[PDB]
Amino acid sequence: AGLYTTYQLLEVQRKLKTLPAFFLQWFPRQINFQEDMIAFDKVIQDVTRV
Amino acid sequence: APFVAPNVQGRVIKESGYNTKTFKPAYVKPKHVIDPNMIIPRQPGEALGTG
Repeated sequence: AGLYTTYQLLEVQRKLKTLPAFFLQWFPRQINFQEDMIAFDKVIQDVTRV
Repeated sequence: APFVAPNVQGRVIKESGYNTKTFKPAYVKPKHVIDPNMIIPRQPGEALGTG
């Protein structure tokens, strides 16, 4: 004391919230492209006929 | 077996035969024509723009 109260310091309590990955388990593939759009093709192939 | 008094002769028992079955296979014949119209437009595993 006197001019100023003396202190001891203890360890700093650092909480660190995260947002852990859950829905990215269903998105396995990473495909990069330097192009404008991404197109797909869906094709239904009717086979089961006598 | 039939009961029979021991003075008399006895009795004849009938029999039976059998049957037959026969079959024939059917016949299947499909086909496809192949025009240029079924060739010329684009198939899915071909890049857009060029071919």
